[PDB]
Amino acid sequence: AAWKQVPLPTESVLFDIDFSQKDPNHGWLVGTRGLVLETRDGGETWEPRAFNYRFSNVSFSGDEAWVIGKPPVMLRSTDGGKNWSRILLSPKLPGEPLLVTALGPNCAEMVTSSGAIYVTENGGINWKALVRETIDATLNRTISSGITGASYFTGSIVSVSRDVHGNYIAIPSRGNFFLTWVPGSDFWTPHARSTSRRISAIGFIQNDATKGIWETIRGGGLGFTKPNVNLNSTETIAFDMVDSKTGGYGILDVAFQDDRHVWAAVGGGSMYRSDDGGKTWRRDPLVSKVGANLYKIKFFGSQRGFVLGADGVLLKFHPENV
Repeated sequence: AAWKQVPLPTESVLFDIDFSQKDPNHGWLVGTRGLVLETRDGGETWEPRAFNYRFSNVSFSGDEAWVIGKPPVMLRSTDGGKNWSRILLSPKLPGEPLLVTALGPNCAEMVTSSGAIYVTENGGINWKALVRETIDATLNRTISSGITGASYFTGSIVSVSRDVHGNYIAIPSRGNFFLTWVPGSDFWTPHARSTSRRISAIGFIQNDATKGIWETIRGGGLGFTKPNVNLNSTETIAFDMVDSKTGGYGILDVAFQDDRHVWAAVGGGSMYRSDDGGKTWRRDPLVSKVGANLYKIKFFGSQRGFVLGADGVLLKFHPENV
């Protein structure tokens, strides 16, 4: 039994979990309706805590942690969690905070619904922007069959993740294409999708763009790219499509434990598995419960893993059993 559920005292839906670098068993998890829980035994026991909003993510560097939420709210602690400090955000910052990533002492990068990317180096006081050009400024500049032919661009992005070398990947609200940003470039680079249908989710293979990109198509599609893709090249990135075997249910997130073992969360409350890269897929029947929803998978090395779901469902990864 390779996953198994950690019970908790809340009915809120879990959104993110991260662990301190100084004590790798010390970690925090965030959710809806002001949900914040603390761990010091590696995600086996949790106890509620306070600094109420929807908390989107948490991110550690050293012992410094950053949290953001909706409506726009940010907090950090440099104590592992002893004491947290509110951080005011500007109304001319476009969109609302979508992804924070802890970079080091007093350093963090924020990505907003608008696609804007900001770094602070003084613990939240100042935010210097990283991307000169807004996405719709570049979308008004593309000829590669982006949204500018099919749909009009609702100006927000979805499913944004950061690479191990600081590359970003994201998707427009309506899935018509996807977007990437590598450090130093003045704009996101838009890429045409490889499907009939539209894209639902996207990310990097074990958090490294040098191993490729995965995508989830609506109605259960799934594909991966060859390693070493130039995310600045406008020459359409080709995905190799795979038979997810999910039925009509859509994939919600994909996560690699290593090169060969892959896991996926599916709309039916199910959990799918691959042990040959992402090439052939199975549906793990002893971990899938119907009713409870599964939204997100996150590994911390190949021997720590969690799955976050609605109604306070959290599953902890058990390498004994794969």
